[PDB]
Amino acid sequence: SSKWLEGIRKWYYNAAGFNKLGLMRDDTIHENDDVKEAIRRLPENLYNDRVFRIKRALDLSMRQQILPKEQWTKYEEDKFYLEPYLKEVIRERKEREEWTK
Amino acid sequence: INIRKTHPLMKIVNNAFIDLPAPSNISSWWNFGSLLGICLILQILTGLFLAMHY
Amino acid sequence: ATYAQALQSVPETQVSQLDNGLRVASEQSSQPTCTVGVWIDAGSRYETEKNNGAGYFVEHLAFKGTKNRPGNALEKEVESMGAHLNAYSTREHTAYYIKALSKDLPKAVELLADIVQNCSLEDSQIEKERDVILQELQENDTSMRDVVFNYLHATAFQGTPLAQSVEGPSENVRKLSRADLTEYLSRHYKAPRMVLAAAGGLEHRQLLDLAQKHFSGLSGTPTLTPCRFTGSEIRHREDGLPLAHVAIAVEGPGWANPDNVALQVANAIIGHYDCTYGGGMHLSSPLASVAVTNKLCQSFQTFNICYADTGLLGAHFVCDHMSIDDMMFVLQGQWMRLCTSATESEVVRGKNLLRNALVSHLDGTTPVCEDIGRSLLTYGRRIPLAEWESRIAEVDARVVREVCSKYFYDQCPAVAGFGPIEQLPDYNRIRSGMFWLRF
Amino acid sequence: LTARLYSLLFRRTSTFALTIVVGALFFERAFDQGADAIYEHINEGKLWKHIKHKY
Amino acid sequence: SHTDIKVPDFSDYRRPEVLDSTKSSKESSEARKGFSYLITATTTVGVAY
Amino acid sequence: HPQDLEFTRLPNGLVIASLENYAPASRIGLFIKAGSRYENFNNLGTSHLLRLASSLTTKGASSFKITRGIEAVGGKLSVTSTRENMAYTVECLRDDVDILMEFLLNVTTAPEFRRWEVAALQSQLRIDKAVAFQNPQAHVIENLHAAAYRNALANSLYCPDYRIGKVTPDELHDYVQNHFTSARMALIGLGVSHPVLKQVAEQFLNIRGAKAKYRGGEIREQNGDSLVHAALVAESAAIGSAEANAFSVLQHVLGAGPHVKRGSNATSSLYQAVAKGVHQPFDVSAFNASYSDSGLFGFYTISQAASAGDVIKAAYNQVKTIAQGNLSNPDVQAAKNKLKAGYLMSVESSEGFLDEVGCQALAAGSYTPPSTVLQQIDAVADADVINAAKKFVSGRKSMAASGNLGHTPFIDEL
Ligand code: HEM
Repeated sequence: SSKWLEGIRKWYYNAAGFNKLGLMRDDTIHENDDVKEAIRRLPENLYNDRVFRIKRALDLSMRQQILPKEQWTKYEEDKFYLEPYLKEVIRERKEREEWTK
Repeated sequence: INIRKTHPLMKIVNNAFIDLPAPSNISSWWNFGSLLGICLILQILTGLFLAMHY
Repeated sequence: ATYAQALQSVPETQVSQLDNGLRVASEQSSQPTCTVGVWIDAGSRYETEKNNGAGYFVEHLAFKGTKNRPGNALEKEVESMGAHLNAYSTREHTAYYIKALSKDLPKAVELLADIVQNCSLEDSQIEKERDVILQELQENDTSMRDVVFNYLHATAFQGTPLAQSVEGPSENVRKLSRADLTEYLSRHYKAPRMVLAAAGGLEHRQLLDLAQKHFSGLSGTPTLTPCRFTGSEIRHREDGLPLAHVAIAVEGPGWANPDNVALQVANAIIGHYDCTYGGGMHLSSPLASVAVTNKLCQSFQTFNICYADTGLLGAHFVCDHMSIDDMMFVLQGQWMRLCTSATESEVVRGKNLLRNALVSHLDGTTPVCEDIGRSLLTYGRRIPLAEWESRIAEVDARVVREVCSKYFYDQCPAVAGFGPIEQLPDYNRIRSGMFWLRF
Repeated sequence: LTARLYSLLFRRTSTFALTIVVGALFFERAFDQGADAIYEHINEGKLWKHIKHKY
Repeated sequence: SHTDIKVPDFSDYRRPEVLDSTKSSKESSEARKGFSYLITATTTVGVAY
Repeated sequence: HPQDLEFTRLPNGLVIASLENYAPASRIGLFIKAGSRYENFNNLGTSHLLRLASSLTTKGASSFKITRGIEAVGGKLSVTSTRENMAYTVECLRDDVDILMEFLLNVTTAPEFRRWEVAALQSQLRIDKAVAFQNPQAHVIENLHAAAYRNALANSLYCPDYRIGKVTPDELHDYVQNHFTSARMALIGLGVSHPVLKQVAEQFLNIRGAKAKYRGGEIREQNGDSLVHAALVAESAAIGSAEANAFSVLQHVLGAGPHVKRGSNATSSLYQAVAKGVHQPFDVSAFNASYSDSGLFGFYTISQAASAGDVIKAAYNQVKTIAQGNLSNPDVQAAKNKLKAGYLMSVESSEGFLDEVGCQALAAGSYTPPSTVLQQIDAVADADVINAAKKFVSGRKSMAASGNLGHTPFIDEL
């Protein structure tokens, strides 16, 4: 059940890879206009932290240099901060479609 | 708005064939450019059929 | 409560026909005011080449002398009764009306009658008002909007008396006479062609016999040719102004069709936008939504103006020269979208906007009685609001797409451009964008 | 009379293109027969269909 | 500036059936459009054939 | 329709003013005394921002739904404001007043003010201020109120040139928190019944300033326009007084906008004095504002560049020679008739009559029918006329002028 689902999720989060490049959930999202709108609706300091994480990750994949043990981003200390933003983007796009049709 | 002003090919076609500001003065002496172009592709076509039988 | 509940208790506006060719109309209800006005079917359409602008001249000179009072005491009477006065003259009609209170109705009728029929003229007053009208033409250089509409009329009615200007040209301002003006007033504003309307805290009997006492005794006893639309292009290249005004119109039907009702639905769908509105990217009007989304203009009104059984079904948009073409193209796209793919909820919203805007247009007493006078001139009658709502419900999407098929689709418009209008496409681009081969 | 034809077959551009294609094959038929009749009329005699009919 | 405008006339250039400011033109548009579109359609027939 | 209004002041604090008639134009007004006189020095321009914030998402009713439903039922929504008052006016028919009322309640009392929308609204503030102050006369009025008070009646309808792009929505949240009581709200209904409004306002909200000091001086705005626009105003009186009615009668004596289009205004003494003196194009008018603590009164001139001071001197000495006890009782009766005509004929149209009824019901919190207001017009005599004129002539001064200023007297040289 749920006590084993967390084990599967932590195995997948170890084997995903972006925990080793110092990244998080909201660092790998593929974009349309909607996700870039969600990026646009962010606070300033969170957006600064996101662009610095992105630029470090691109540098360390430029010389192909995985971070040491000290800064592998642990599972369940990461923020799912884009969940309200992206969720309201979902609701607004579905509101547009289902109201105009 | 429109494909013609936001598409990277129709930008070029719009700036070459459609929104090109032409002078409102030119006589039939200026027709020979497009006639050279059409003769050029017609020579390409007839020569290519010749090349299929040569 | 329904439209039967709102339209079962509704004002009625009883009319009568006084025995000199006079008409009278009364909007009788419980409001503590009166709007008492004279609507006469006279304008620049009926005028001639030498009498061009004489009517505008009259509505300037209608207050500088009567045979019973001088000018200062006349308007001093208007002041001392504690009232308000207004007049204007379009290309077709002319209204002299009084916003007064009910306890000065008879004195209002009396002084209004002397205003209408027995003006007195001066050489001093013709000279002073000639200077005033010359300076106000030089001031109507500034109001770009009516300059655009006068360009529109002058290019869409080329050769007719309808394309005569509202006020007359400057030589034809500075050359006229008293004899021509008396001949003008004696031909136009006299016996058959006048509707006395009044709206408010009034009755029919005292009002009736007061009009019989003061307006009768006249008994006067050959104009209005049919017109011709052309469709053409006029442009006023002036590359210093910060904004461009571009309008374009097709030949609308006029007053005497249900096509008028259908096009009021369509120009309730598109209609108005100004760039000071609240809520920009979530607009209901799709043309306005795109026009905010890419700043494709500043403002527009898409509408219809009816002269006597002819129409200028028009659009007028103000923009910058950087994006003339884009607004032009999306305008033609929205016309063709009405022409072919008229859906349902847009027709329903158009009917709802027509209902609410016509109701709020029927507010107060002065706009309502203005509607009364303008209805009893053209239609011969005032249309009840239940008849308006019935003709609203008597149109669905089928009539809308047929009317857009008749009037918009593949016709010959008239274009008036003013300002930074070099990046306006030429007239053949407008025409080859007017019809779809589905582009 | 031209306005009646404009009212019939010049408004919807799909049916417009289809009816000028119909007129195009109409013109194919009439034009080939016109060209054949004219060219045989200016070469009455010296054409192979005459000599072959006599063979 | 605008009220002192008379639009110059094209009496030489118009069709001889719409040379009347009395005459209305709701119906006479279809004859003209049929004539021009007749020319365009017949040209298109020649081109496509 | 002989039936009349119904006043119901619910004692949690709000005012329901219903009027059931068989009329089409169902108008709902929500009036709150929350104008520009409730800001402080730190958040100038916030009221303008809230006035353009009538199209933003709420908790549950997003702005897309708001705009699409409101313009889909056809009913139109406007928001106006004076320096005391904000007004939310929704017009429709009797079709869907309940869902439009629910949208109105959500717009008032569910503030979110999301941040990207705030930035787009900053740009909208710059647009709106340009379209407002392309009329110079509103800028003359704004410098005038800047010239008379050190306090809450010195602020702007609009936003200054630096807070544009710099005002945060947390100021809006806290301002709505500490300035929207139930004890100030006026629900004014034309078309819908009293019990439905009673149910709505009883069950649907249930949540919960600074006076004026005279300042004096002048403000000169050198602008180079060939139009000297000059206002000269002294403080007059509060609102709701027979003194203020006497100022109203006095300005109907002195001259207002013309009753007659293209007239001469012969009873207007100020135009008569400048007409006797000056032979040029010009215009002279009176001016009176009045609010729940104080008010302003004076005159207001529009004149040529080299013909400013003569206009100023002629109108000021005309006010003086009327204030020296030298008047006409036919002009007193004429001003009483003109004031009766003005109040009785600013109340025809349903928008203006709605605004007037709601503001007269909310302003001192008590409705007054027009007939006893006509009686109070009939009650004020020439004693307070000459008293208020003597107070204005022998009182302090405030001046606001803009345009070219080649020959403009300051205070002394009137
Ligand atoms: C790229 C496309 C072309 C191909 C594939 C092509 C091919 C040929 C071939 C196979 C021949 C020999 C057939 C013959 O001579 O009758 C030929 C002849 C010739 N081509 Fe082209 N050709 C091409 C374009 C052109 C162009 C653009 C020109 C210049 C206008 C040109 C000028 C000639 C001339 C003058 C001859 C001589 C004709 C003769 O003497 O019989 N060709 N070409």
